Amino acid sequence: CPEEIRDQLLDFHEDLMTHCGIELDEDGSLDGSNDLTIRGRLLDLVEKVTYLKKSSLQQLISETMVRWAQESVI
Amino acid sequence: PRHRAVNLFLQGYEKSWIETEEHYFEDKLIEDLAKPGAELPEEDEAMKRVDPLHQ
Repeated sequence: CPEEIRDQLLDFHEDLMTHCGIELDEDGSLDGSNDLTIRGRLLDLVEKVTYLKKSSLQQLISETMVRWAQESVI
Repeated sequence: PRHRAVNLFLQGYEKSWIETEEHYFEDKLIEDLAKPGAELPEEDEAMKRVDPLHQ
């Protein structure tokens, strides 16, 4: 007897899309959140990267670059 | 901890989800600041500068 006798082997034939791809298909199967207890942490870190951090350096660089390009033709 | 496909997954997520918002946001502000108008030429010349975008 197998692990599960639901239909053939497992729930919704986990072997079919588990053995077909592990390095790529398994990682691509995580289409979004509401899958495990780490999706919230992953979303939090993704939002944590995108604060446009530098932000003072980036805004000062943009300001001084506009000032350089605006005073006269170069 | 010996496979790097998680980095590729994060790269795909970055180019998929946040890239659209970044493209929708970054294109406007640069064009708004193309002509701030804060620095007057203060010169007695008729050269009549318009924008650095002309340059």
